[PDB]
Amino acid sequence: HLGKTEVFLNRFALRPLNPEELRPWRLEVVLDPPPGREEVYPLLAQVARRAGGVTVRMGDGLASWSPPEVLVLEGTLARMGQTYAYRLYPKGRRPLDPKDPGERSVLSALARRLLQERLRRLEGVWVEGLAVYRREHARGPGWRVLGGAVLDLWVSDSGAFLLEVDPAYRILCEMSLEAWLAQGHPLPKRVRNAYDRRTWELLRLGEEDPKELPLPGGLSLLDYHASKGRLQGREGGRVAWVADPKDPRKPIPHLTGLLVPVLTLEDLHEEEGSLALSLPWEERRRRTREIASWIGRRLGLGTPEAVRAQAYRLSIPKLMGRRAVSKPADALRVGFYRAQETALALLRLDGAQGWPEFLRRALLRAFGASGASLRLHTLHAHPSQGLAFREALRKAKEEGVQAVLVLTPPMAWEDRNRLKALLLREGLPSQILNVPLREEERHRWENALLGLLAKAGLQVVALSGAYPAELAVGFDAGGRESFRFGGAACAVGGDGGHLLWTLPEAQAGERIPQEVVWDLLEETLWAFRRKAGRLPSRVLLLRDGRVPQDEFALALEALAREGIAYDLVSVRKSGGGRVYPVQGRLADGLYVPLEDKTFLLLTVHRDFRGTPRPLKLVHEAGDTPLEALAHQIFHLTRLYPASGFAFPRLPAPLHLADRLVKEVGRLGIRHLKEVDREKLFFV
DNA sequence: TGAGGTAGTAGGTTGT
DNA sequence: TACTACCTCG
DNA sequence: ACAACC
Ligand SMILES: Cc1cn([C@H]2C[C@H](O)[C@@H](COP(=O)(O)O)O2)c(=O)[nH]c1=O
Ligand SMILES: [Mg+2]
Ligand SMILES: [Mg+2]
Repeated sequence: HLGKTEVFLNRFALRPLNPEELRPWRLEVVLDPPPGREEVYPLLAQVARRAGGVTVRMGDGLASWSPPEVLVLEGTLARMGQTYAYRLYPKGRRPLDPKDPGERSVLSALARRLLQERLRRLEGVWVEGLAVYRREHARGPGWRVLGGAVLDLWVSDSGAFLLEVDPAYRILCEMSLEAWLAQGHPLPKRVRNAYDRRTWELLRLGEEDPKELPLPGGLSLLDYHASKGRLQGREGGRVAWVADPKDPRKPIPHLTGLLVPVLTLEDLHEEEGSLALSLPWEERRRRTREIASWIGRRLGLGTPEAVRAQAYRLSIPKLMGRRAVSKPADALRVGFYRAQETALALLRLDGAQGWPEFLRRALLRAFGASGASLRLHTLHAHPSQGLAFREALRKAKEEGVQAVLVLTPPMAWEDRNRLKALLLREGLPSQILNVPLREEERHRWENALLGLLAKAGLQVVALSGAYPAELAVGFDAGGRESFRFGGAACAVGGDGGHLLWTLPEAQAGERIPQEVVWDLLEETLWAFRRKAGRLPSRVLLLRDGRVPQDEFALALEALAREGIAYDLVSVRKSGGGRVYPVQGRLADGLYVPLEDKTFLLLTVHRDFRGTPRPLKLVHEAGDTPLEALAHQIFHLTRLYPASGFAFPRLPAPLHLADRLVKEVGRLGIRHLKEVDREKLFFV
């Protein structure tokens, strides 16, 4: 490292727990009927809530900061239709030691419920769970935006309250769908009932009368809702054709008077105005302090003391094209890290002629600097020819074309997806560049160029340094359906001079089956074997999010058997809180060790962006020092080739894995058979 | 579809 | 998880 | 149901 510094977390030390709070009441829970296996925990949480006071689940029972006599000790629960009778039996009170982890966990849950409960009786603040919104940040015709904070409250091992505070905004609609449309506002993309929290997707807006509309049951829309007594205080307006978010293939009648639009930033782009909800970190730190003080004051918890942590500045990563670069885009001028002779094709959908002179010039320039030969083909064919177009594609692929650039006006989602999938089935990855295009838009088309090159299989940049792991692979799950795709991507070589993806697998949920984890890993090992002519001495395993229990067990045992060292790191995009400099400036490359095997990592930060959200990492397995892992992950973040001016927050293999399973989730996996693993089709 | 993150808005999974 | 808006271009 | 993540 090149310097240890000091930072604030967005945490605050408050008053010590009083001697009553350290000795909570213990209660035994008795349910009739006794719940089933899968009901016990939700029922325990529910009874902890029905009890009242400040009580939480403790093991099979309850812990409370309220004595039992001021609790609702007897009552009834409803759960999925079934009714349960409950009674709570006082079992004395037992001291909890903050020095001990589990007991501290109980004290912390109690603290959280404390925060919730005291927030509940504030006036007149908009409270939503653990969020509190005081000020009004912005208003408008039928809409307003509130400003406040998301909060949390737990217990330190020294026995004091720790308050986490992070400024937050909240968008609220005040008028119904009918009233909303009565202001010249366009149709919102989403909407919810007024009687419950269920939401819909708003499509058309029919003109059929609600008192003469055949509802799948006999009665009409209008008196169907009137029977439920929904439009008594309300008033049904027009007919709105909504659709289920999980079943959009079945339009449904509804009443504009019984709907309330759910407002997003693209429902307020009309007003434009300003609505910048990102905060400069100085302002966010200020708001954090102010809010922390307010909360500590109104809740009788004392004056906040901003907590401090020792941070370490990490070595600057050394990015390489043919020469050293500061950004991946500079490889276009200097040359790529590695380049074979390549053949790119051009597909024009704007009816215009061949290659734009400046794109051609830039490509020739970059390949000249790389000392590699270039072939610019032009696709003289159009998708509206039908299968003949596919024939054209096949001929292009046979002549050595590796990827094609598609110049087109903005395409609709479906047409974009369909075109890319089609090109994929003929083994051709595609880069789209939108066709109102001027040479002055160099960021857009240099990035398009970079993506194009990554898709042809080139490595535009690489890292220079000594790293513990010679192979780094990321795992993620993606897809917007009942099922998901679990996928892996990798950087092979200490330099990261080879980026590969592997064929994903369909899976029920977020957890990736052990066999699948291993198989993807074996594919990446095989990539390494094929490039280096040996097995890697050490691999860095990067999981997006939490690592489900034993998910990597089989793969880790397999690695052990082959004599390959490993590190498993959980990389969490949220839950890391915030970090602020005690000193002057806030820079990235920041490494903040907290617990053992778990640390924070500020990978990316631009001042014109808001406040950075540091990654939270847990070293789940392996014996590599935290500092080395942080070092390599931080540098790997700089290895991504398809973003020429801004580095991703995630290490390249995870970013890649993510875009891979996202794209497979969109297009489907059926198109990927003839696409080379070296070609990053999904960037 | 230019890319990135920070913001927001919906939704989900894992697991006690 | 995945969407859009904002702003700018290590 | 809630948790700490996606
Ligand atoms: C009763 C009924 C309602 N609906 C639609 C119209 C209602 O506005 C919408 C919402 O009803 P709900 O929220 O009470 O479940 O369901 C049908 O499509 N068919 C039916 O048979
Ligand atoms: Mg994920
Ligand atoms: Mg792309």
